[PDB]
Amino acid sequence: GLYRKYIEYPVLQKILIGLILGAIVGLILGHYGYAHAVHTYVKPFGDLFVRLLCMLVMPIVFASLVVGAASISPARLGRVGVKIVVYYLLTSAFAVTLGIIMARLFNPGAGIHLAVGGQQFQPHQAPPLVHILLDIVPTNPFGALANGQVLPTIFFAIILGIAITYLMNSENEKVRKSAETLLDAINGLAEAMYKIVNGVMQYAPIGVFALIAYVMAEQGVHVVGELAKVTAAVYVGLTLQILLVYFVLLKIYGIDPISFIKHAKDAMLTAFVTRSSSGTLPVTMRVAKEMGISEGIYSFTLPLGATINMDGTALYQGVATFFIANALGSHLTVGQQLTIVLTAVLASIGTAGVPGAGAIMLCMVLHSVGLPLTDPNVAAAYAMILGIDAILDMGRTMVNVTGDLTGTAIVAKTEG
Amino acid sequence: GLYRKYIEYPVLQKILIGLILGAIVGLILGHYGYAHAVHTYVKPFGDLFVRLLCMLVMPIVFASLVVGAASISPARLGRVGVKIVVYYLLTSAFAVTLGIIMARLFNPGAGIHLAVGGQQFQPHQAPPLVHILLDIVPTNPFGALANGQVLPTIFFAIILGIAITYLMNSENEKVRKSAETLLDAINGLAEAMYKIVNGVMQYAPIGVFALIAYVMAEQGVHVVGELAKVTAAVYVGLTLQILLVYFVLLKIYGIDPISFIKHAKDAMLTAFVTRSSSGTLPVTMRVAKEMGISEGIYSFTLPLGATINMDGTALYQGVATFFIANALGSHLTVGQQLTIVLTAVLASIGTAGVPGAGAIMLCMVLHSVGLPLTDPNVAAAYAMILGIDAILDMGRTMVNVTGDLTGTAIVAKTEG
Amino acid sequence: GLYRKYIEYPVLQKILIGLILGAIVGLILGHYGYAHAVHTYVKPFGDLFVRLLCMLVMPIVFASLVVGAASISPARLGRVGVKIVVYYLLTSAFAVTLGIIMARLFNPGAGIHLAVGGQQFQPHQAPPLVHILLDIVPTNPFGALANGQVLPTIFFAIILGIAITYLMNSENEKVRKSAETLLDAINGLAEAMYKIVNGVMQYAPIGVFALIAYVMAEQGVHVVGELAKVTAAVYVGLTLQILLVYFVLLKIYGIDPISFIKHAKDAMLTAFVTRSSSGTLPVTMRVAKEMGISEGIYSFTLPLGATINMDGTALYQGVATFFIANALGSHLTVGQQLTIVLTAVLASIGTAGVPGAGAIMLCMVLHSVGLPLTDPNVAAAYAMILGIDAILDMGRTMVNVTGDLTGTAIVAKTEG
Ligand SMILES: N[C@H](C(=O)O)[C@H](OCc1ccccc1)C(=O)O
Ligand SMILES: N[C@H](C(=O)O)[C@H](OCc1ccccc1)C(=O)O
Ligand SMILES: N[C@H](C(=O)O)[C@H](OCc1ccccc1)C(=O)O
Repeated sequence: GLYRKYIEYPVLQKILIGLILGAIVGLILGHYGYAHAVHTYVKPFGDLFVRLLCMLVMPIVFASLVVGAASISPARLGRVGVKIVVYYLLTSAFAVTLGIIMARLFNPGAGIHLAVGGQQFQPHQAPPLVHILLDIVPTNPFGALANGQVLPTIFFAIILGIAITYLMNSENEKVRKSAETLLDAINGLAEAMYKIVNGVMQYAPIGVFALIAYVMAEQGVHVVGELAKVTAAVYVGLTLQILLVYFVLLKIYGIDPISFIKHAKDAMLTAFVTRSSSGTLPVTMRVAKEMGISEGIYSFTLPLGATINMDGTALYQGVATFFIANALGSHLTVGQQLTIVLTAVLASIGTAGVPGAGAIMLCMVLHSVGLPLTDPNVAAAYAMILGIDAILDMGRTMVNVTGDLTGTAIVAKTEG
Repeated sequence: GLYRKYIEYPVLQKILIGLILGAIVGLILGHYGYAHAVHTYVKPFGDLFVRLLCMLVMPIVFASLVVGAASISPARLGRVGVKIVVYYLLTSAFAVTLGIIMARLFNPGAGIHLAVGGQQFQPHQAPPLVHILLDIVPTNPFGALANGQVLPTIFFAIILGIAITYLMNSENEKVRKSAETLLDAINGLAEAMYKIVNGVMQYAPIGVFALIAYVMAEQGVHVVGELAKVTAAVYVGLTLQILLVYFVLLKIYGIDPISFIKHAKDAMLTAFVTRSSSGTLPVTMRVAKEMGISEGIYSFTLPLGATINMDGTALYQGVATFFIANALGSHLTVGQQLTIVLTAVLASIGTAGVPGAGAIMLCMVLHSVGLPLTDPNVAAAYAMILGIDAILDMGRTMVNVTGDLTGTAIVAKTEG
Repeated sequence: GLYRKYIEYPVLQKILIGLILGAIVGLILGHYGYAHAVHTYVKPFGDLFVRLLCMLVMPIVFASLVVGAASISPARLGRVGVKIVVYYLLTSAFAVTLGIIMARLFNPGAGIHLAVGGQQFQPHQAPPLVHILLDIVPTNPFGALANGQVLPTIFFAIILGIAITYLMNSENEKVRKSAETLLDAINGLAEAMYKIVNGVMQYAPIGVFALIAYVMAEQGVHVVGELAKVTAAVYVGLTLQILLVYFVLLKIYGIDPISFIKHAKDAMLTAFVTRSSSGTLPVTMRVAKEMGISEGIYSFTLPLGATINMDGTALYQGVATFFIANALGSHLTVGQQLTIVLTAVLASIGTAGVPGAGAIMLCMVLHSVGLPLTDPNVAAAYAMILGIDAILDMGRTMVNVTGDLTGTAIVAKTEG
């Protein structure tokens, strides 16, 4: 039973084994001058992995933001809801700004030049500011859904979800059942896409093996230092995010951070091992139960925080969208970084935590900046940043779960 | 509480105030030579209003015509249903023909030449008649839904709704629950789009202010006379529609029109004040109760007439699609006017009455004629016709409610 | 009552009458040199028929394969399910291979050259093998759904259906109701498309009359011999399919074929007369009851076999996609025939049997080979193969029902 041996084996150790064997086989076949053979016989598996993730980008955008804007809408929110939603959004924006800062303080992907076709990627000239601020609103929702265009789909999905929740509180019965049926169908589409991404991340060791094999064979030993710089920038940014943001917010609101980080050890460690937010929700509820938090103020925010409070994933956005920019020669302008901040805050507003979906949110961010996955240079830089996704997901899920308990404790010790 | 002051204030007086202040500020800044400044600092708000309405065009088309063809279908209709549906369609066609006649008898938008880019809008050459009569049927329903193409979406939506009602009367159970689930999801999409257009028409005073400010600053005082000609043509056409059509039909069918128009005073006046058809449905039912109409012959037609019997909105189509044509230098050919008649009859077959959706049906009509909102001349002429939408909606809702009671009385006094 | 006379008249005799009168009127108007008049005054009706079928292609693909992959998925299958699903797929593949063989052994559509615009259809050059094997997976599911692209829609629909069934077996309640709501909405879309194709095949006599009239007037008497060669190739292939495949499989598994083909006479004959698979399901259940088949092993496979076991329809695919290739001068390469095998196996995985849907599966096959219905030569060859669809559907439904009882008997006499 080779198939039942392969699936029952755990995912994280499998991707780590595929990554290590991919680096070894890629460097060995790159020393022997076998780069074109390993290219034409190995690289299509990683291309299939990249194409499966790019397939799963857009329905996750539409359905997840409809459901999440249906879970965040001002039609059904109290004081605790607004009080923690403004905290979650204002923390995600400062986390992606810290990701920009930590990508500027290091140099992820410098030195290497990824002109794979013989020409560098030249960025198309930016429109005026009012043209992009008007082109956020789509002319056609099916049109903006039918070819790329992450930001108009984001706007239309948020507006449609807020309208669905305003529809579910009317005196009529037929429109209430109709809005409930539409919201349940879109929620089923979102959860079906999450089951497909669970299957794709089950396939993911072979794709990581192929991508890292081709990358180590073509670029050489010179790329593992820049990947180590990427890992160092991400983990230093996450540690400084935890320290600065959560510790200063807890000391302003009067909660001692050492006892908090002692009590949150289980909720951090099971998110480090099992790289999921929805899978660590009973452990997070147990940690919030053993802290002194009231029942109706932790039994509402933690299922909301497992959906709308990706704090480390936005820092990974801010580091990775600058690594992919610096690994192509170009650089992002001021006015293209606020697009990263907007499309890293509004993307993590409905996505439930499944392992390996930051690789989908990365294409969501890149498709709105001007670095699309159709050009051959971004498809190589995204491969280089996708090959080390498993050693970053364990980092960017722990702070994603830590921010939930931080916001729950801050909202708890300002009302009672 | 500036926001709760702004929303709780009524909509119609707000749009009238924004229109008057927009005309005043536009003429004053046009006398001082400040046209480029008011352009680049004011016109994007009206562009955002136009882009929100153009966003809301196409899902209203698909979902509203699926629901309305599900409410008009020959699978579930008696004698009264066919007897009033053929009346409603044959009255809407003659109303849009009277709109064409009243646009020809006046001259809406003559004299002005809207070459904003330095070139006039040249119409693309028409295909043969059998090419457009075959291109009514789409090759791809998702394809015709994904880029414009109002008439193929209209055809596919009507066919899908008739198929849904033929599906809901079968002996099986699974396909009955499946058709009910699909129809309820599409109905929820339609009502969600109507809640979005209620929000957009709540935003609408700032957009009307910006559009009329830019229009009075660029074109000058010479455009308010043509807008007055448009209002005069619309209201003369609506008054002659009421008089000729309803009075001669009531005198042929033997009902005295003076006592009818005395009894229908509440249903006319509350539709003039509150510019809605669904909002005046209990008042219309009360007026039909105080007329001598049988219970099962007024308790069926008035919720149907509030959906499929827009008689004044089609006259506004027939006047406005000729105003936008005459304000660009071109003229509509015979064979392009039957497209206006078809896309003004089939558009008002599922749309429930919400205030300010004639501006969406106008883009529905214009996108099928050859005057799309992407070219810069039609986006200015549509702005000029959109800035005075509030002083036309009160006119074109009163006859829209009057035709309901007229058809109810005609169908009542031919059976009992 | 001309309309109620026309609809209540049976469909098959109506299409046969339209075919015979179309051939007669086409040959008579072709002898008098009246080809351009019968073209410009008759051919648009057949073009409307072709456009209605091309409209109904793509939603049947998406919805039918979502439902059929939801009915074939490995999440809910026993030993009997896998045992008969691998039989059905391995029989459909050998049936379409026998269709390729029977199209090679005859010469369907040779001699005639269909350069209607003055130029022959030149095939676009094929990409490498790994490019098409990677382009099976879409980059955008709404994108691949929005312009043609049958194979990416097929892949995404099968993956989404398997994910829906894996979603309907979880411990949560909200995601179970959500997956059930999404699957029921897609099933309602599929059954609505089947009701539309029932209406289009009700219209079909006028379209068959127009297509055969234009074909006999333009090409002449020389095309009825090649159409007779097509009918002979299809029926010889179906008879050899029955004989070889079913008789050798029944003699290997130890069931006497003469008593089987004596008992299956009702289920063959009512499928020959009423050309449907879902309409002959009680007769097929009655035949399996009068054979010696256990209750839980014939009450599961025959509603599955009426959906996923089109054996003669795949042979009609294999003959017709080579007739349309040979009637244009070009020829299909090895590597374009495995596309026919794949898109003739995976297409008949969710489609319930309705009369005249092989004309839709033919466009499904042709749109993935490189013979699209937009070029004017394939739109004439598809007309020539569509005009004789009624005298082929009776053949390709009988073996479609016979394979159900064959697989049921084979699966029955290997377990008990
Ligand atoms: N690890 C994070 C989590 O599960 O919470 C992260 O969350 C998924 C996610 C977060 C934001 C946007 C899309 C998808 C991931 O797994 O990539
Ligand atoms: N005033 C009319 C009404 O509400 O009945 C009119 O009706 C909305 C309508 C009518 C026809 C097509 C689309 C939308 C409008 O408000 O613009
Ligand atoms: N005659 C066959 C049947 O009904 O079983 C055949 O089945 C329909 C079908 C079969 C395969 C793919 C699509 C549609 C047809 O009618 O064309």
